[PDB]
Amino acid sequence: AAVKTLNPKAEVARAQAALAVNISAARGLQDVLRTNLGPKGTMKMLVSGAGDIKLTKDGNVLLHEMQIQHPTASLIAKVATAQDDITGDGTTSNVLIIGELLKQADLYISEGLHPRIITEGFEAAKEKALQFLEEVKVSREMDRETLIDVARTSLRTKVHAELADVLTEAVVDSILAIKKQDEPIDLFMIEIMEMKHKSETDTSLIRGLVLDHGARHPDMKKRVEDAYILTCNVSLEYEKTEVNSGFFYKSAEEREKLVKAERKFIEDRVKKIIELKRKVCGDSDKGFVVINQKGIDPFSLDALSKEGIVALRRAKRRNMERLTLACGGVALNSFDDLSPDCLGHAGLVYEYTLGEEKFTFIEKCNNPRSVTLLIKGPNKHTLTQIKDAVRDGLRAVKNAIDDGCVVPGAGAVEVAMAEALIKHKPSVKGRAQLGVQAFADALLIIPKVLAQNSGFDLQETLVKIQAEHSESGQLVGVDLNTGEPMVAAEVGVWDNYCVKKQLLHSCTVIATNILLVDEIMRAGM
Amino acid sequence: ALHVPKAPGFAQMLKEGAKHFSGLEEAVYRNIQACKELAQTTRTAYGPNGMNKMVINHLEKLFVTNDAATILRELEVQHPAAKMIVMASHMQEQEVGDGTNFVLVFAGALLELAEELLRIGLSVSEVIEGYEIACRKAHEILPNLVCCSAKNLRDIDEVSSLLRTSIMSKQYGNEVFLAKLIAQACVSIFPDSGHFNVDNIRVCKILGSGISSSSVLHGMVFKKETEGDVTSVKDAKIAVYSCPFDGMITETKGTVLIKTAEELMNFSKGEENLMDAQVKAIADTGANVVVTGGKVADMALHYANKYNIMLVRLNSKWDLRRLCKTVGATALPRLTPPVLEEMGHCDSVYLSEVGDTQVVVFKHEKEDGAISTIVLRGSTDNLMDDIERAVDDGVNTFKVLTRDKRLVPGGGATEIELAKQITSYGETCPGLEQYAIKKFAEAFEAIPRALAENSGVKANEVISKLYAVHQEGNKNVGLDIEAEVPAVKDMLEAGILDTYLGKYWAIKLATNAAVTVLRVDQIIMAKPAGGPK
Amino acid sequence: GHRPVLVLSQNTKRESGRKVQSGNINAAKTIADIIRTCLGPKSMMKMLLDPMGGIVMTNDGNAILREIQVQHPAAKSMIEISRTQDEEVGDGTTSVIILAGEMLSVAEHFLEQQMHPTVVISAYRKALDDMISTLKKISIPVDISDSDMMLNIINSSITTKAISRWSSLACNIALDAVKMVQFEENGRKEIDIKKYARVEKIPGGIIEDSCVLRGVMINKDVTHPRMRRYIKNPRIVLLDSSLEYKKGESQTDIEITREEDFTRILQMEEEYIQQLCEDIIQLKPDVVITEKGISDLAQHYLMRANITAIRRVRKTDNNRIARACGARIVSRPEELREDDVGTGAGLLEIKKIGDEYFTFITDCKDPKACTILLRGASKEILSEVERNLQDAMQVCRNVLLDPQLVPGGGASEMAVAHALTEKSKAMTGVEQWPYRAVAQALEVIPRTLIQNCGASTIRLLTSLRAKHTQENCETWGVNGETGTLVDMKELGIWEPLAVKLQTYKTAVETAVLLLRIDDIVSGHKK
Ligand SMILES: Nc1ncnc2c1ncn2[C@@H]1O[C@H](COP(=O)(O)OP(=O)(O)O)[C@@H](O)[C@H]1O
Ligand SMILES: Nc1ncnc2c1ncn2[C@@H]1O[C@H](COP(=O)(O)OP(=O)(O)O)[C@@H](O)[C@H]1O
Ligand SMILES: Nc1ncnc2c1ncn2[C@@H]1O[C@H](COP(=O)(O)OP(=O)(O)O)[C@@H](O)[C@H]1O
Ligand SMILES: [Mg+2]
Ligand SMILES: [Mg+2]
Ligand SMILES: [Mg+2]
Repeated sequence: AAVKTLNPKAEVARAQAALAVNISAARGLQDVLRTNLGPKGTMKMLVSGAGDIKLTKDGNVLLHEMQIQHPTASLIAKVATAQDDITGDGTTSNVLIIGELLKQADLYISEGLHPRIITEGFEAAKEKALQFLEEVKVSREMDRETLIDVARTSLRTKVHAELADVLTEAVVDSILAIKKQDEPIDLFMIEIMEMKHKSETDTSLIRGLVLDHGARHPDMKKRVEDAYILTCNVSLEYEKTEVNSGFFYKSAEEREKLVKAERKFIEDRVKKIIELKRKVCGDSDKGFVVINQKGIDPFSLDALSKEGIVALRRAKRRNMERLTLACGGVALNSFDDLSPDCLGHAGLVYEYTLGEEKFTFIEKCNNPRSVTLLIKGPNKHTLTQIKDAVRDGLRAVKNAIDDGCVVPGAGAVEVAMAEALIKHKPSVKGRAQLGVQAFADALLIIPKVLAQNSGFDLQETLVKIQAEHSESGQLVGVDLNTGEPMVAAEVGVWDNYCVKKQLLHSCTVIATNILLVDEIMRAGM
Repeated sequence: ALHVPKAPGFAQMLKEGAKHFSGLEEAVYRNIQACKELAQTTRTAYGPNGMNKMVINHLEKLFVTNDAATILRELEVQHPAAKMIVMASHMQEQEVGDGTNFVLVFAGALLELAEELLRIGLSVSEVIEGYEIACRKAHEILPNLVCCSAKNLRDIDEVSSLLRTSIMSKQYGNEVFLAKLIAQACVSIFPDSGHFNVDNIRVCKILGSGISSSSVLHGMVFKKETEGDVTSVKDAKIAVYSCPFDGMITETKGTVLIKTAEELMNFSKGEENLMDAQVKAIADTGANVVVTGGKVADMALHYANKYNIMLVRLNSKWDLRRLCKTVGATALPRLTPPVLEEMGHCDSVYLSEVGDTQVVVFKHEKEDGAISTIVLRGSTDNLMDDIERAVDDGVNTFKVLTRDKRLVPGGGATEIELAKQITSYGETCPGLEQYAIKKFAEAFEAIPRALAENSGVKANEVISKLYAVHQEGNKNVGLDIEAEVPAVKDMLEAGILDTYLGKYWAIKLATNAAVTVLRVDQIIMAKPAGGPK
Repeated sequence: GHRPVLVLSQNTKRESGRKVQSGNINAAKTIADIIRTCLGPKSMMKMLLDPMGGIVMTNDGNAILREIQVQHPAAKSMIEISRTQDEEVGDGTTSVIILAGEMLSVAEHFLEQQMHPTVVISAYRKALDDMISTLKKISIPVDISDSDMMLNIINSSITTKAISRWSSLACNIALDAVKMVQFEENGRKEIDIKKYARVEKIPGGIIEDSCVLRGVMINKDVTHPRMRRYIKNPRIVLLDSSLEYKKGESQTDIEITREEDFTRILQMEEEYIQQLCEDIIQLKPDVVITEKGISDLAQHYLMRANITAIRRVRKTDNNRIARACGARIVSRPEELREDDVGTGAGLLEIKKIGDEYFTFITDCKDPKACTILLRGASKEILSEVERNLQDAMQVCRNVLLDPQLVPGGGASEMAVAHALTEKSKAMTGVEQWPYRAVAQALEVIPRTLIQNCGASTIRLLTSLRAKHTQENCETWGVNGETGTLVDMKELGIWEPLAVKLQTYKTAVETAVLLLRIDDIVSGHKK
């Protein structure tokens, strides 16, 4: 080879070798990820180099955690990473469709066909398929029932049935809580907090915040009923001068005076806080909670606790916005002009201790625009799996709300798309009809994998579903319990329209680019 | 994303050390490059102005020569395509005896132009077909290019003039003297019967006195000595014995069974008397020279000395057979005295010293016989070896002339005429084969180009002049060696001629090798492993 | 003992003669053969494995050549000329390499035929001059006011890349970006797309959604959540100095003896920050953008005046914002002027894409800087799209500066070859043969196009050569998609004159450079 002649220690795969290598890698990835698809899939168990246990079913997590060192695998992993980053679902379907597109293209390339014609057919089929998908989408008013159905169709595929049922209500209620009319949904306003002391079905939604840190002074009250929240970002600990001050004294009395006088700056702000608390609530019935993004030294903690004030230090940066939206106050960076109108309100604040860790609950808010999801489980891997599942569910519900439409699932949409592509194939001139047929066959992979995961066979189930679709014209999918054709619209098996569109676009682009690769080099050394 | 795996299928199933080159660029171009490299190494030894090359083989033996076949033999060529080219060269050497460098040069030019044709869009099959058509055209044309014939081989001056050109490429400075020597040696051989035996010419290399002192001896010369005391005979009566010069013994097992004292006392006396009787019976036939192929017994030597018999012990059977041929005797299987028909005769046998080497000479006064010997002198072993190679080339040229007497002009004249005629023919035939035919014609330019390059002149001027002259019609004109400026002159008058069979076989073998190399598409080389021999 | 004594140091090799020339020419031919198949509209793509673990799936010749490592110095020279061609004009990188390889290949013949390299070099230079004359002769003018012609030129430039599927959108984006970047000040015209035409790649979405913004987009968010994330008609103020309290350059130390000096010093730090914020506010801006940190207390004083603050932008991003919104970066807020206030941005929106916040200063009126937001399947796809966009913008700039055009698809190559042969028919010296050899070696571009198209080289090239011998056939090339000879007045494939001039000059000069070279010496330490 020319490259090996120029660089002796270089690896080269050229002409049919590059296609063979890429298609073999894609087929291996597809074979690994077949068992993930559908709720009837098999959980994969991942052990890291440090012995950490990872129980998961996601395509993206599996791709990241497989010990794979292949270039084509890296490309497909990046594609799935983008898929997860933007839409949050469809990574397994992404890998399956890419692999099946490559396999169907090879089925014709091995008979002397050129990949360029296959790519042209792929482009035409993708255009027609996007048109059909636009035609078939169901524009619906996203009420609570439809969102529950979408969240179910995600979570059941991700986790156990009862856990999915709980997470559906949790995710849908959280999204409806934070959502503002005609305003983009900000998913940063949903805390995903982990606790490790109860069963997995104890995961719930708190209409407020849960903080992983509690009061650092034992004398502070552990439970405040009616609380006023002061969200601040002001340092309440001793701070040294920027210009290297140092102290100079000539006796012990002057040293005592300077010690007493070096606390005055922080004491002024503590006095301001205490005066505000005294003015706002003159009785002991109401409470006062101070949440600070910066540290609070023990002197200030004692001064505050002597006034019946609960003070939390070193809060998270996003917790400022979370508390501002939920409790309803103003995040303060300085106490120059602080008024009772900048105080948030919480209907209940209490501290929960779990082992060596302490938590603070802020509930009973008036109208919390930011809420938290409390993930509870007996194991760490259970918590991680539930976090992944709730991420997928939140993404699915957000996509369903954003795009007012939704697409029938259970494999119906791609069956209809393949049938439409076959009907449209004669309209394509030249030999791009072979590429169109390959694209349709690749689109048909999802019902096949669903049938295998349900325990059925590809041929019988697929021909039954296609015959039912052709005879009736409805969107018939795969019934994973019986295998008979079934219309996903009534049963509530829904898929995100954006997810399907992204799947089509990304899969077609990456398959076309891979098919046109004819030479692989590693000669940078 | 840091390693490229081997493609599934044949790439993975390939053995550990094996190699697989497939396709045009990976295989055909590489083979053409290797053949071009081999031709480049051998090129600078072409023509009278070719420079000698000192090659040291794996056994530390030193070869200095400008013979292409010898250089290829002493070079450990590894590339298979160059190996096939070397095989073609050796086949040309075996078939004719001269034209090996022509074979390499033509094969290299053909393969290089084939690479050019493949690069400009032609296919391998079309190039091969065009080359075959052009080779057939050249073979048809060649008989029409004959300028003169041998027309006599019993002459000395004419044969020397004919053989001068063949031994002018080697030993350019002094070729007339070598031509005379080889002509005399060959004319001694080659009786009225048309058959000529190349092996009948013997070369003896004796160091010391420079090659100008070489001579031709009508007989055999052996670098040996005489067992007995007699060292010269003037009326030689050689008796040849393949058996050892001793009393024959049984083949199972000889046990002297003694049972009485009288037998023990008489055994040695009887054995000696028997051996004496046998030797005297041999001598009574008039034989005075005895040549034996085996060990000489002490008693046999003593009794041969007593009867004045010259003893020579030729150890090798080939020398014994050649002496039988040259003297006219038959190798007897036993020690019986020879009969008149088996009796060997020679004009003179004597022991002589040449330089510091003791030799035994079987000399015929007549300028005839079955075997003739060329005594080569020199100041270096390598010089004598090169002179012997030149002698072999001249003898092979004489053999070719005996087979076919037609001659064609040399010095690139025949090559230029063939190129012009093939170019003219190729401009008439339409189709994609015209490019291949034109390239085949152009490949003949490498011969005058090599001659001009070795002569120190500009090759392009010589080629243009040759085309012009052949365009007027002088088809016997080649480049002039004795000229600093690029110049051309007639070859028929200068006596620079090439054998027709040499050109015919060289062209055929070169084009066959080029076509065979082109036909190869894939190369599957195994692990080299060992194989020292 | 008795260590060997010798003139040069060890590990110092030296080879000379025909071997060096043959090796150099073979190295150049190998470099050419590496990317020979990546030329034309039907070129295949290559996957290159970065030693740092990355993957570069690309069709551009320059990226392929710069991502590989070679040991032969002639290959290094070839890679250097490829980089030079890429930097000077933007495209034509895989054409100049092929041309140089072919020229050296045809020079090897004359080197082997007892011709001194200097004669070959003189013939090469005469041929290059005549090529320049012929290209200047056969060019056609182009009016830059016609948008359709510019779009067609950019399309012809990008038909050979992977973006030809969305060619229309790509051409519109490139043309708009080049028009926006174009600037003139003090009578010095400037089209600087390497600084003020930024390409941002955000994986995901669809490629059809990529567009060029009338402004600048950065990956930044407000310092404090109370700040507005949507302002209708902001007044931009740019800074490149910290809004914090920092130590001075001179070594300074305080000495506190009175009790109230510590608190006084801290209060004066706060008052200094307040004074800086008040100086900023006196101009009444809507947003403040700084390249250095902004203190939390400064954030409080800025929010008190209802001002959005972006904390730490890069120097280049700040320059782009200044060019787009018409602001002027200042360091000391005490010296702020109304002229430095950036008015002209029609909208500042800070939205979230995926899981990250992005700041948009789009909707500017007469902006001199722009950002190209690229959305696609993955990182490598977006990298290749960015490379194609760079090629398109470079071609657009070349056409804007140099408004002549020459036919593409090898038509210019064949026309120049025919003119060179006609001129060589008149010479009588020995230099004519290398001259004609270069003339016919220029035919490698149509031959490579035919080879990549899959058609037969011999008869198609012969027919094209016969066609170019007529009176008016200078615009006859080949189809890279159908393998037929067509007039480029109909196909519409045209290339900038500057690109072809640079390609021919670089190829001929690389051939000259590698022809002059003999007696390679290697191994010596610095
Ligand atoms: N209850 C159900 N019955 C039938 N099909 C279902 C059901 N739930 C989900 N599916 C189908 O199974 C697929 C599940 O894919 P999934 O495992 O979520 O892959 P990804 O996580 O990559 O999206 C969906 O495409 C959906 O159409
Ligand atoms: N005196 C001469 N002048 C010109 N050419 C000569 C002369 N003698 C021999 N030649 C040429 O040299 C060639 C022989 O080259 P040589 O070294 O014998 O190669 P090979 O052994 O392969 O024939 C012949 O073709 C002949 O034309
Ligand atoms: N549609 C087409 N038909 C024929 N030739 C084309 C076409 N489009 C571009 N070309 C030719 O291909 C060349 C561009 O190939 P490209 O891969 O861009 O090489 P480079 O990167 O060196 O410019 C141009 O010289 C042009 O003449
Ligand atoms: Mg999913
Ligand atoms: Mg010879
Ligand atoms: Mg280009």
